[PDB]
Amino acid sequence: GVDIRHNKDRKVRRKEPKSQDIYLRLLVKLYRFLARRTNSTFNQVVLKRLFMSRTNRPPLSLSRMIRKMKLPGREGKTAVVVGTITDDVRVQEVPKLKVCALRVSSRARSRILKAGGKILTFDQLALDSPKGCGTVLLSGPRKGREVYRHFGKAPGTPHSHTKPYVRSKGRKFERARGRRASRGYKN
Amino acid sequence: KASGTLREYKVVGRCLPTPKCRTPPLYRMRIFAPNHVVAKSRFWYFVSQLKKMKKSSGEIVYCGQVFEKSPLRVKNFGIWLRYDSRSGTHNMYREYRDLTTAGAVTQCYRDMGARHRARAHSIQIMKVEEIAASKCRRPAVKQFHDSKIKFPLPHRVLRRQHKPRFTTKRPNTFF
Amino acid sequence: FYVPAEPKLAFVIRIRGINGVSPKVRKVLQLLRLRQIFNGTFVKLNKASINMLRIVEPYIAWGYPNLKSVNELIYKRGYGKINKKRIALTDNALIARSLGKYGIICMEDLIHEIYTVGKRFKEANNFLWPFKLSSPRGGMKKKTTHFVEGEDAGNREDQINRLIRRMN
Amino acid sequence: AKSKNHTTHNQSRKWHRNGIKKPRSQRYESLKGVDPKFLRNMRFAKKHNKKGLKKMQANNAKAMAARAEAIKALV
Amino acid sequence: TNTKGKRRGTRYMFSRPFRKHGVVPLATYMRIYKKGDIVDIKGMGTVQKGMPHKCYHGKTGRVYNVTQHAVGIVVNKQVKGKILAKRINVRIEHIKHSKSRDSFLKRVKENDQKKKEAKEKGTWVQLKRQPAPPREAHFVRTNGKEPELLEPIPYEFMA
RNA sequence: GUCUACGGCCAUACCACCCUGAACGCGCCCGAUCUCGUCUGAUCUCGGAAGCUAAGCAGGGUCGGGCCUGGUUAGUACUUGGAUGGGAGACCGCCUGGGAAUACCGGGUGCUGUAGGCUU
RNA sequence: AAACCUCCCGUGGAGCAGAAGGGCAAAAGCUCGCUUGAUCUUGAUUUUCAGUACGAAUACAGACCGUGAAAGCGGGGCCUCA
RNA sequence: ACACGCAGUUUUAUCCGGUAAAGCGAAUGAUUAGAGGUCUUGGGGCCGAAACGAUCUCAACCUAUUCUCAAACUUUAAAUGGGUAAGAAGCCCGGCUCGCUGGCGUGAGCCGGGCGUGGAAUGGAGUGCCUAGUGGGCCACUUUUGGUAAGCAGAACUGGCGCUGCGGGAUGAACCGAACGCCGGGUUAAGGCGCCCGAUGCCGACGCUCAUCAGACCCCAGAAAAGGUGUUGGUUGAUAUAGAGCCGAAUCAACUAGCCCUGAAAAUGGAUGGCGCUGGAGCGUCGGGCCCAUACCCGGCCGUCGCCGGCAGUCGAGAGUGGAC
Repeated sequence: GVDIRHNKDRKVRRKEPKSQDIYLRLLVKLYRFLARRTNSTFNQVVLKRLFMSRTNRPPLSLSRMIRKMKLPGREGKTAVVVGTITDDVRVQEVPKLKVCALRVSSRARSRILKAGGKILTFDQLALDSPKGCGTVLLSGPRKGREVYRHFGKAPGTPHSHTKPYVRSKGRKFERARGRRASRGYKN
Repeated sequence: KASGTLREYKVVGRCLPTPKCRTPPLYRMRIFAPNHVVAKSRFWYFVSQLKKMKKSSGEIVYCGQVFEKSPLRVKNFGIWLRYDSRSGTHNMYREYRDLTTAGAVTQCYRDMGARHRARAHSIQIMKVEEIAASKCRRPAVKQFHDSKIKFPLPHRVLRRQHKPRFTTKRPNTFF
Repeated sequence: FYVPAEPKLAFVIRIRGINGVSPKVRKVLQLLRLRQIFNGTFVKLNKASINMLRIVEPYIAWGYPNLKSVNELIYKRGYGKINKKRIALTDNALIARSLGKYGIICMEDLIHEIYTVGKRFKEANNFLWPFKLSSPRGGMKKKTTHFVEGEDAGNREDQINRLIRRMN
Repeated sequence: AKSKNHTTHNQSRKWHRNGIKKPRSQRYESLKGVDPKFLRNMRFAKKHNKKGLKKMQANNAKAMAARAEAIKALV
Repeated sequence: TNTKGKRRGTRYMFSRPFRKHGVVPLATYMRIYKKGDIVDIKGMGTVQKGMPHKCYHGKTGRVYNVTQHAVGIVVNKQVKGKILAKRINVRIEHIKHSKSRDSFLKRVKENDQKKKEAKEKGTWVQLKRQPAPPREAHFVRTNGKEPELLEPIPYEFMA
């Protein structure tokens, strides 16, 4: 006879990756041991990000990684990205880097190796710095997907700039009553 | 308000001091209640009814039980009552014969409940006074004022009926 | 006359269940850590505490606990909240680890801080898990009415010790 | 075949099931709903804040030197 | 069903009190308001332009915009599912300064004074407010005169 | 002590009658050429300083009306919460907290900001 | 008893178009003199709200104006419906 | 060994209201009755040719009173309740920008520096998407609309049934207690303890009650006004040895409150649940003792949630060092 609301007693956070691939599970075991032994929170963050789904770890662009490493203070530090590193074609000068990532695109890998940089996997990063010392943790833009453009306040509402679900943009598919001031109203 | 074997309590209390009135007067009451908590509650009720004083706006300086001065002496207690019936309220004066004032008050409560179906919350006691053999108006208590008292126990209805339930001898009621 | 000081702390026990409870009464009961029936908790007395107890007066029976009552409650049914877990106070190490920053290192220090309300009474009482008292042996007078009118609810300052003896 | 017209019996319980909250207060609130002349003046001030940056930097350096002298005198 | 009129049910709200009709006092006109000022809204029947809605009467909000002779104020309004902070434009006569924040500001100044003081002395002073404590047990002196006995008054039919 | 100009709070300031105002000041008051507007210099405007506290105004008084603030009304009416309380009901009583308003009886009859005068 | 003129009292007990409520006394009423802010154009907000429209309304801003000596007021009707 | 924020809560200060209540000797409307008024006029009348000359009267009005009212009245005016503030997103300085505003000044925005537990108690919080079913409700304390009333229709807060089992009310939607994993022991709530049926098989306490229609426990299943010297208490008022011819000590009257009775009549035979109960097994105030539900305490087992959970193979229990040289 106790009044406790069991509505949110079960936490929905992930515990193991849903992927059935074996290399990711081996990395999960390694970082589980590292997080439960070492006092560093870097291992815990890396394990949590490894648990995340594909959409929750967007790819990181080479230009974004370059601009994040160019910040003063993180000189000679290894970049740790749980997603994938993708080449950026609109950048010419690429300094040498120390990048740790699950995957790297072929073009980005060629660019980094030609620039004189070094690319490491997560097991190599664990062997080098078990507690993640001298590491810069980076991630891609979470809201970069076009899916989030359709989220938020619904269209046809004042002060809303949400992209509606339209079969094909055009003159006679929208921008009519509800959007034109000359036809009914607008928001 | 419930009732049991009631006890008399002297309760002195006063409203909390104020900048305008540094020394408020103290008020004393005699409350017949089973315990000190209900005694203080009844004291606050009567004080609120009589004067402009509330429990939050006042404090009980001292609540203490009053013991009977002559427990071994038989006395006549006259009690003035003001109770609420189904109709409008009425005033009554009753007389009882007992050894203690608290016992007399308890007997008065029981008699009121038995004869008028009056509840303790509806019963308000004003004054209980010990009186001599004279000044008694109730024949029920006057009949016991006799030096050479003499009466038998005519029909001695036996008890222990469920002590051995089946017996050869029928019981006896004359002794 | 000598008017004794108003007690600094009081013991409150929920006497009725969770079925058919007003929203405000339920909110105050769950703020006083009184969720299950027959649960006791020490609450220090002030204006706000007295007003809350007045609000949940029909649903609780409360009074002024005695030193023996505090000793028995802390010893026999004393549980501490460590890592959000109810753990029995079987040794002073748990109390030292939890309330070491407050000068409380043993059951005696905890009892002293609970009884003589000090600076860290809040921390001591929050560390103390609410006491899951058993049903009152010998029965009750009346659950649904106030103590003054023959019931058990309300303020029973001194008789709360008898209630603790019958329940603990 | 008449039906019930209007009632709000369970509405409070429905509202409080999710625990209705006060609006999220955030610092640096929006400037929507401010008079256009004031908005223009604030925009001009923000645009021209870059003017006289060296004067502010020199004044800050002088203040830092004064604070250093004061703390050296204190110690 | 009821009508959705703007001034429906405001027979007594938007009405001046007794013997206070006529010309509006000029102190309300000549008192200033800044941004972020806590202000309680009270409609006035004399002035109709810029009159706030009946739902905002008595509600208190902060000022975010100040026009020539009106104030933009954000107030919290609860509508059946949630509380929304919405901005309304209210003329000067329907607006008053709130002293609730001033009471807190005075205490803040006192705390600053009492922290500047008693710091070189080393004696830590209690800054936090405290609820009503026990009544600090004391003695009551019954100097000579005994407490007055109170006898309940017997009932008598008056009416 | 007090007056004028501009005010703040808008009767403790209002209303009726009676008494007193030394000086400045506020006004009554004398005329219509000029400025001004009316049927009428009645109002307003203008040009004045022979008379006056007659009036306005200021101060005081009325066992004054009113107004403001207190006691009484009254812990009364009412009211949050409670009961397997009473009653056929109408309604009422009790516990727990808050707490009114008439009649009736007392006190008072404007404070104050800026600038400029008189009693030097 | 009710035509016109004069004096006094007169808190509004009249009037403000309408139904009612609120509001107003050197006005928001009556009479005068000038006028068409009942003009044009972006936005923001309020009332039923789902916080969507329509209708109505509120503070602004950018131009042309009206009036008054000026402060100011006015982008329809003193406000709540048309 | 190291906490920011949030809340059907309260407290401290600040505002909001016009409902209960109260008033109409205060505004509006209704309304009774007397005193002073040719106030003012007018009708019937009588003494008068008439006359405000005397006499009242009825008509609307006044001057001080008086009786009763208002959901669409109010000078007043609660209880409950509704917004706020209780600090780092705050204060104190120094300097810049402004096509805005101004005599100097404001006001806003920019940068640099100094100051931390800001009332009580409890909680870990915030955020984004896919989203089934529902859009016939009903009952109960309190307030309240129409109706004579309705197990009627329609509203406000809260709680229930719906979606809910369990103990009690014999029976049972909504009542009281109390909410559910499978068990052992103990104790209770609401209710009860003559038998059905677990427990008063107490040497229970004090009083009332005779019914040829007794009475027997919230919702609830049934009664009214008026009466009774039937009986048990209370209030008030008189007279009685100066006697209420004889007997001889207490007596009479008006109210009022308890139990019982008349009032009290429906149809298959009939229901305090039945038997039955009257030194109660009825009624009112109450004592101990006892009986027990899936309710509370201890323990065993199953599953769910949480542990910034532990174990890849190591020292170590308020941990507050180890090890060269």
